[PDB]
Amino acid sequence: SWDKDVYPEPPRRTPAPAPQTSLPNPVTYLTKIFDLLVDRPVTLAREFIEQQHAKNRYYYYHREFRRVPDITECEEKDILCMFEAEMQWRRDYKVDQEIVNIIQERLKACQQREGESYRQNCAKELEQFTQVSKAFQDRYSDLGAHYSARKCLAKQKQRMLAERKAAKE
Amino acid sequence: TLCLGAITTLFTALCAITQNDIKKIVAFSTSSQLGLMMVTIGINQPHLAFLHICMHAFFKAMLFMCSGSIIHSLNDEQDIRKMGGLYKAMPFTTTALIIGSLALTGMPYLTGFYSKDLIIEAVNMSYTNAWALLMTLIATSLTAAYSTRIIFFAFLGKPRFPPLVLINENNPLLINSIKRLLIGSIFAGFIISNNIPPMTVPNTTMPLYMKMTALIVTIMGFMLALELNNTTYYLKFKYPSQTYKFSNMLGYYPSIMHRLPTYHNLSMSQKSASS
Amino acid sequence: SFPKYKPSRLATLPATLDPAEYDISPETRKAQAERLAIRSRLKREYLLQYNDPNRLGVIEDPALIRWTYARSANIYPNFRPTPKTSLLGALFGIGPLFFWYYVFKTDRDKKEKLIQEGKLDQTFNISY
Amino acid sequence: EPYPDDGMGYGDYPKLPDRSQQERDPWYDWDHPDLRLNWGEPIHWDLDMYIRNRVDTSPTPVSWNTMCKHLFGFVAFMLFMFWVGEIYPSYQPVGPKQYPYNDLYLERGGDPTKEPEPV
Amino acid sequence: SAPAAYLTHQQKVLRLYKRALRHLESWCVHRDKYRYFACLMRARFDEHKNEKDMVKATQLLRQAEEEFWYGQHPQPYIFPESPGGTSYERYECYKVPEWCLDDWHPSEKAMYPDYFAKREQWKRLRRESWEREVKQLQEETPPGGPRTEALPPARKELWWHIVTRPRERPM
Amino acid sequence: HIEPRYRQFPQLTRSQLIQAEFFSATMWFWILWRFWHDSDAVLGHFPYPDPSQWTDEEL
Amino acid sequence: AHLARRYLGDARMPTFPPDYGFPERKEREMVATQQEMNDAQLMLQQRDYCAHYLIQLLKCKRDSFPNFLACKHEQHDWDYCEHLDYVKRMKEFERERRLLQRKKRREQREAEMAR
Amino acid sequence: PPLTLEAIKDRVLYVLKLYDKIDPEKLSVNSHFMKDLGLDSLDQVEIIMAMEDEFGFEIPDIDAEKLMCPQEIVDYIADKKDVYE
Amino acid sequence: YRHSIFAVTHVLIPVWIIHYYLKYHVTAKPYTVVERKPRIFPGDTILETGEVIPLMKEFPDQ
Amino acid sequence: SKMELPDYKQWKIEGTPLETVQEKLAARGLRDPWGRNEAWRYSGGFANNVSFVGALLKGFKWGFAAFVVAVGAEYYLE
Amino acid sequence: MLKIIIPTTMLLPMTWMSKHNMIWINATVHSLLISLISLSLLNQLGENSLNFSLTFFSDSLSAPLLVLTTWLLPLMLMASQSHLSKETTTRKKLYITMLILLQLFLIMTFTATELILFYILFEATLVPTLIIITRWGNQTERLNAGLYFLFYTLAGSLPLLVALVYIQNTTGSLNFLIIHYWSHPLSNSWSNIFMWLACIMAFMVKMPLYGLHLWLPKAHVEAPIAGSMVLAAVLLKLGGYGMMRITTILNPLTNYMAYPFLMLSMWGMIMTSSICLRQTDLKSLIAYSSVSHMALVIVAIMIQTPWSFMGATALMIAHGLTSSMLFCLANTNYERVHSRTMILARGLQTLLPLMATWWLMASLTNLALPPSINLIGELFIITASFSWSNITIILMGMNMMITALYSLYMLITTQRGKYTHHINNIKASFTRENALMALHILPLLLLTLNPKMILGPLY
Ligand SMILES: CCCCCCCCCCCCCCCCC[C@@H](O)O[C@H](CO[C@H](O)CCCCCCCCCCCCCCC)COP(=O)(O)OCC[N+](C)(C)C
Repeated sequence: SWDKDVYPEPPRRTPAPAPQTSLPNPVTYLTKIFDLLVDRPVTLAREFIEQQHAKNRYYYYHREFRRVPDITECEEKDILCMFEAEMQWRRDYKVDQEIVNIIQERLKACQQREGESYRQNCAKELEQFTQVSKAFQDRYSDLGAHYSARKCLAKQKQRMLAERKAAKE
Repeated sequence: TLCLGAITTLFTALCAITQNDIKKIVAFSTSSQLGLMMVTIGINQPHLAFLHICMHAFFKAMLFMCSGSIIHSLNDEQDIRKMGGLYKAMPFTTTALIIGSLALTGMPYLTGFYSKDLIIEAVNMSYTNAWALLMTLIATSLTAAYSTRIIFFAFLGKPRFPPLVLINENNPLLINSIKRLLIGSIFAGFIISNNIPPMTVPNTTMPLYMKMTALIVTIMGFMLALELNNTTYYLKFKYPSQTYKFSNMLGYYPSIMHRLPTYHNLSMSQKSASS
Repeated sequence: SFPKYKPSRLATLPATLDPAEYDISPETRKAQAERLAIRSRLKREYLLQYNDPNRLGVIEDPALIRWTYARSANIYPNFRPTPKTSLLGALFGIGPLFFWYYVFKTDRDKKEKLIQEGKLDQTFNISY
Repeated sequence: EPYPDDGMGYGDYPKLPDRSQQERDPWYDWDHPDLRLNWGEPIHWDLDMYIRNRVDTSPTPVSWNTMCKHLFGFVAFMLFMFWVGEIYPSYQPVGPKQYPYNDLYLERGGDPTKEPEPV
Repeated sequence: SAPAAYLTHQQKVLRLYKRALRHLESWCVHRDKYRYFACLMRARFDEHKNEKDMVKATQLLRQAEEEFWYGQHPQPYIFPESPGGTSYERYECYKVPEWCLDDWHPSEKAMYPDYFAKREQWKRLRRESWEREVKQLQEETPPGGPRTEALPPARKELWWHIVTRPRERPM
Repeated sequence: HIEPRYRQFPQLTRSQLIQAEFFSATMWFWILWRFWHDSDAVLGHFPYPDPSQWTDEEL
Repeated sequence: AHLARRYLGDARMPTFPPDYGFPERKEREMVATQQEMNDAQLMLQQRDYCAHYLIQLLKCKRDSFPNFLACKHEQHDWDYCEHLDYVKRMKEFERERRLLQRKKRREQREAEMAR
Repeated sequence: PPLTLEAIKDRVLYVLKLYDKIDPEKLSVNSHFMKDLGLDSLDQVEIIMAMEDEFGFEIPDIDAEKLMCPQEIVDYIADKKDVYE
Repeated sequence: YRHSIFAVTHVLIPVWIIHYYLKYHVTAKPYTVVERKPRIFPGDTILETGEVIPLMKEFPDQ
Repeated sequence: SKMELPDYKQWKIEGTPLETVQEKLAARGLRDPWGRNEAWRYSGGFANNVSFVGALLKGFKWGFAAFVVAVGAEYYLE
Repeated sequence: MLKIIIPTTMLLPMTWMSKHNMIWINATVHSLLISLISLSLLNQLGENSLNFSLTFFSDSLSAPLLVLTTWLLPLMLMASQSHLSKETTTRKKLYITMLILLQLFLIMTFTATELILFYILFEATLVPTLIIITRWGNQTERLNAGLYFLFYTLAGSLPLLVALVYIQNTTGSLNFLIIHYWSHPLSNSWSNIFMWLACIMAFMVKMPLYGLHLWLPKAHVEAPIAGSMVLAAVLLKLGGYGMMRITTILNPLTNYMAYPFLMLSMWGMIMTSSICLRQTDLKSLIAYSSVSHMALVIVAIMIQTPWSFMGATALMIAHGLTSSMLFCLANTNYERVHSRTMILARGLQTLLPLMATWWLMASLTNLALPPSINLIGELFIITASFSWSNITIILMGMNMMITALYSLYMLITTQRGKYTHHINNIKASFTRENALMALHILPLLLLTLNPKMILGPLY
């Protein structure tokens, strides 16, 4: 559960709190203890697999890609600059999408986690989602199909012109 | 949602008053129930709206299965007008159909009550359009109406199904089936209304006729429908009025909304497009 | 009784009410005798076809083939230009699509003026 | 019965009276009982629209225009009565009946926090 | 099963009678009231013109058709076998034509030696028979009138059509 | 196990009628026991005109 | 009907509160506790001032495995309090009714004194 | 009810017996219907519809026209029910 | 025995399997399963005692 | 294993409500041949229609009593 | 890849040298094998388009199509190999060569890379399919049909050709990768507009557009089934592939020129589907269903939103398989009774069951219900369309109405109901039949488990 313990975890707002409160009638939930025996089998079973799984553990590890200079500075005709920088930009794009995936998942988590209240901590996540989705909306909107770094550039200069037209007045 | 669910309760129930199939009647009934619970959503009380379904299933499955017993028993003759008067011929099915009809009717501590009364009462005490509430009233009357129609013709009369009688209620699995659904049909209203957390937050004050209305409308239903039905028993041939032909032509709706647009399209798809 | 039935294209009058069903003259009775004659002719034929051992395979009736033929291949060769058909064809043809052209184009322009000159743009709509 | 000469381009084909196949006698022993149309008997142009399972132009005890008038009028009355109903909600109503209909008010409540606990 | 014939007045008024009488039950529901009005009805047909000249009579029909059509009731009772039917063709899923079995191949055909034996007996009977129905049909027929079928005279009589229909409720 | 008759309807087994009657009686027993267990058709009284002193009017 | 008061309007209602010295302050009972309500969750519809009886009820109901048995006393506490509130919010409408009414009378009579 | 030919002839006569216009002693399976017995068609329609009604079976009209001899009737139901008994 | 083996398959195998699949997907990843989190009344939590009743100024009954 | 047909003779019409009808036709003088058939099997045998409300109270006669046993248990608990 | 393409050539010697009564087995077995080899291509990459030789590449957009195209050959063989039998050995051996030669042109024309190479193959496909339609189609009309199939392609393709040459003169290379990178907007004027139509009309002919689709039904009425399966399942889809390719250029002009074609398409879909609701004979009914679905692809391309291309890919493939399936599944009836007209088949279910099951599955996925890749393919493009114009849904919805009806219709009219009496001809379903359609439908259902490999490049 290192992945559960990974990035979402510091965002994860786990707490939980059982109550425990006996009264005059016998408790039905005791049946779960019988049902617990049904779990126990699988528990033991896991060891019978997990043990063997421990015996040999050739394994992978993460890959990472070095930074490269961007399109903005390669000249109007080099294809190789446009290309390296294109692949970099593309990787960066896919990454950013994955991040928005994460923040949405944490949003779903908060939503279900509330009993009925919310409009609470969920407002907190809702805010960061508002900022994130805002900027991500900005960076990558009407690019259309055949989205390309040269275009995201072409958009970024437009917003910057909006800023310069704004400061004048 | 309310605006339409009400009028579908009414418009369906009217056709339900006057049919001859067992199953068509039960069908119009089920749709009318659906319109009712639909205003139950439209009245902004979703929880009860869900609550009504859980009760509704038992009732309707009861009706169709006992009806299945009748129909299979007789070599399958859906039409009530030559359905026999067999109150004694199949006593167990009789019992079943009776508790069923009472449940759908909304008798005060039987299972259908815990839905229907809470519903229509909540509609009463709610701010809303009233004309729709009126429609809920006529509808809940007509529930009692057709529900008495099927009882009357199914059982009470001297029998008039064609002679030979292959009738045989017996076959134990069927018995066990109807048994279990009766069991739920009587206990479930109380048990479930009790066990569920009070999401409803009850409205229980003014006035007294508030709660009475659900009963009196039913009583008007049985009195009018039954005295009328007995008046049908006194010779004197009459010919139908227009209202009869209307409500018994299912509102004319299928016979116009099917013979018309389909014609203009299938014509158009050849008079023009294909050609 | 008084009200009297009124026949329509979707509700043809029942045969029992048709006046032609009643008034009847010996030559018209020759018409029915004729109709039974040809009907009996063809059905006698179909029975001679239907059940002798040696046929095995299907035997299509010519009329159905005339019909399927006339639902396709024969439509064009006839045609004839006629102004009623031609105008009706222009109408069903170019008409409705021009209609949709304006109906979409205006909405497009409206979203344009709101997204740009206005600021009523949707939020969160990052999916695209 | 040619259609007759006309620009629709279907020519020299019998024009037959419209008649959905229900109209033709069920008790007769047709060569093709589902189609219900023996053998060489020439087929109605729009056979398929009348093939049954499609349009059924069977005669109806109440006349057509009366059908249309009763139902369309019915839905009309249903709507107008409905919306005039909408004008006069329960616990508000037309003022005249409202003299009886008035009640409740009632609805206001909640801790002031709930005004922003929802916010 | 008795085809055609251009129609005649008597049978016409009769079918109007059975018809009207049936719708009349559909109204009267109870066996009682229905009996009463039925007797009243036949009483109407006789009390009226049980005998008359034709030209008046047809007019009497034109009256009767209207008077019926107004009262015909939105839906009559219908027996399930009948074209209305709650089960007009519930079993047409099942009535497989016989020639189809004649296809099972020997591993299946072996399992009912008896039935197949009897069946080839039949098929033999037909293939042997057919030319006779040919000559006879050729014989009794004029150029070819309204009438369908023709009597047996010494053997067989177009029988394979009807005689081997797949009964009524095969399953 | 049952025979056709032609009017008699040899209503087989008393047990059937025992069952039917049992459930009808079971029904009334429930509705009545519940009727005594509580009267849910009523609860608390309500009223309208009350008193002007509670509200306001002056003159 | 000028005398009749619209249901939608909150009421002269504001004036009426000021009009009745005794009524002020409303000081509406607040034993519910907003922080506590979230812990028990409830529903936004079930805010109310009788929420504390409701918490007593959910407590009692979770406390018994008997289910349908027992815990009607708490249900009657929540019931009865709910009734008292409905009565209050009932009398308020009679209040706005009669006060609008007096407003009409003293306005008519002021219209007389001013003729 | 798998049904048999005797059951058909028996139930049929058993209905013809109850009709008033027939005198029960004169009734016979082969007994003719017009040339014997004066019942006429207007009553013939009654006996046929009332008789089919006993079975719930339906009689097509053109076949109703023949009818006449009760044996022809039992033959007819024998065909439609395919009893082969 | 027929009821034995039949029940053995159809109710015993699926739950063993699917629960093992439960340790897979739930232990593997975050937010695979999101509880409503229990209502917590005035009574003390089992997590760490705490909690307290409020006021109880209510009076009269029935 | 054929069941026997009952009897031609045995279906009297006299006890039937239909007899009243035949009387009413006798007022018209009209003859109603079928009644001995129609009335026989149906109205004239087992037939004796149960009352509606009485049908509704099919279980009440026992239920009220078991209910008495129940309230008897109520006082017994006291 | 150059590895998959050689053996595809190699079957030809194998075909010619095969023993005279064994050839079907040869071609079948090896075509299956080469399918499995084709499958390894599917891997692609999540970023860069896969590359090979200087003259080929394998975009994710092409790979599922390539796998499909390789997959169809055995199927056409299984369908054909009883349709023909009495034909002379040399002629049959000549015949399968048409098919395989054809797919060879497809494997070449999907991997492209130069758009002139892509074009010349794009148009090279025209010959074998012509020969097949004309020599082995039944009934007279096929002759005429040949012509409609032909000129409508060329009259479209030829201007495209000149246009292509033009660009490689106004810019550097015609190659796809660099033109994807060196792409620069063309805008209004009037010359540029004619450039636009010149680079679109051929692709919009080859996948039929509503104003131009007339040849397609009249091809399908005629062609022997092996011609039908390709002419439906593939060539349309390739026209779509190319049009998705060339849209790397154009823009922003597409924003301004899409409208007329969006009207012919948005209206033509409802229209053709409506005509589809009343055909005389089945073999045409299927064809119009096909156009009625391709209109969705073509608007999906023109609104150019990434969702729309995802849905474009998915729907192209799904409609491929389902349409081919309906065709073979209809030819079976046509062989059993030679009726062609749908009315004669009648109660076919009564006499044999399992085919009714295939009718059910096939039609069922024709109407597209969840979670068929057909459906999910369609829902995206409705989404993006709806983003493009909120009104547009009212059109799409009507489609989803009529495509229900006629689809179920072809089921209930040619199946459920009474058997025709005298039609003794039917003879209880061969193994190859069931084998064949099971081969269509199984991949189609497994494929739903793993969409992520079919959605294509804009995934
Ligand atoms: C993609 C969908 C396609 C939709 C349909 C395509 C086009 C359909 C419309 C056809 C255009 C007009 C041609 C129609 C026939 C006109 C020529 C002639 O045959 O018509 C005469 C009759 O037709 C009328 O005169 C012509 C009416 C034409 C008006 C319709 C034009 C609608 C505009 C369509 C758009 C145009 C394209 C613009 C670009 C968008 C009959 O000839 P004739 O019998 O010997 O002499 C007349 C007999 N008189 C004296 C007794 C009257």
